[PDB]
Amino acid sequence: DPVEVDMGRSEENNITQSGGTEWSKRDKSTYDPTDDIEAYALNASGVV
Amino acid sequence: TSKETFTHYQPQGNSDPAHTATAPGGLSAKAPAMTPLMLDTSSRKLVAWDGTTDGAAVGILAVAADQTSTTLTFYKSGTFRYEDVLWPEAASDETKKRTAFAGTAISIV
Amino acid sequence: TSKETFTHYQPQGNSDPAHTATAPGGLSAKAPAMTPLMLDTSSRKLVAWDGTTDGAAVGILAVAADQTSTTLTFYKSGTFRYEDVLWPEAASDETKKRTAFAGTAISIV
Repeated sequence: DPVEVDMGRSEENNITQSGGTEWSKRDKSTYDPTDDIEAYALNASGVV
Repeated sequence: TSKETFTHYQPQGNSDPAHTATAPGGLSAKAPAMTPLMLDTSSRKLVAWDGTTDGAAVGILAVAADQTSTTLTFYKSGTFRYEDVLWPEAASDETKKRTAFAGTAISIV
Repeated sequence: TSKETFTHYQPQGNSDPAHTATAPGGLSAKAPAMTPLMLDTSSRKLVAWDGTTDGAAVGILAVAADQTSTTLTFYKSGTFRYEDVLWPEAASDETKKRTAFAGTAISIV
């Protein structure tokens, strides 16, 4: 019988690169991914 | 799977003391606690507040009662919450709902 | 004073084995497990038994399924307690409900 397991994952923890500037549209020579990394990591509810 | 929230029941929103009082009632339909009350213009008994007449609100129900309940107790004093008190559907304006218990010892917050 | 009692479920009647087979499922509505089923005439599909088509019983559901469940399992053999099997309201004649599994490895008890 099918069952569901919903741990309670808030949508802020399932971010997707959807949008016109995900990572490839940005120039690799000019862009710094660490800003995206920390922007995603700020809502982590703990040290990653 | 199932998600039931364990929330505290908080009828009072202020430290002001609340006091109970007994009175005759003319309740017409089954009504749970935290029901607004009013006096019948003719029989002078207690019934559920219409939500229409201005200033007719007098008190809030203490314990649920039926039609056969000749005597009922209700809060004559205290402050309650705008959300934990059930209301007649007639009282639609938020301002009217807030100020329905004006001029007495029953207050809303 | 909730008198919920306590009764164990023993769908098996005797030591006969409750062998299970799996076939495509096309039940139109949501039904729980342990429901009787019949074979369709149009597309040899499987739906829960109507309770009116005589001798139509073929299988007895094992796991609860629904419309999206394209395939389902069902017991093949054994003895099931009449009080322990739910039935469609269509069949009311007790003898016919008992004999609904005549000639099959499924038997009533």
